[PDB]
Amino acid sequence: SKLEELRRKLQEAEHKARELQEKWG
Amino acid sequence: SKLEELRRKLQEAEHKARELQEKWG
Amino acid sequence: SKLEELRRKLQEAEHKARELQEKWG
Amino acid sequence: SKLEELRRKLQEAEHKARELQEKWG
Repeated sequence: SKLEELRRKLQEAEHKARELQEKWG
Repeated sequence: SKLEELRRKLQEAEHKARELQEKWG
Repeated sequence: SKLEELRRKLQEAEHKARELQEKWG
Repeated sequence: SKLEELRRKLQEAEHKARELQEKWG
């Protein structure tokens, strides 16, 4: 469970990085 | 706040990693 | 370029977390 | 070691995100 939660938070962070790059890359 | 949201999610992931270390070392 | 480097670091961490979960599964 | 490596990658990504946030300030 905890590792699954870690991976979900990390995927959400990567999605925000993708969105940052869409706007500012 | 995209970058702020990214950092918040990343902190949450790191906290889950520390919770795993509390159990498994 | 620093936005790509940040995204790719998060992706590297995703790789490590997936591999850890594969060993746990 | 593998959990410590994962936690380290997350800390490295936070270091990059903080650096980005400081430049964007």
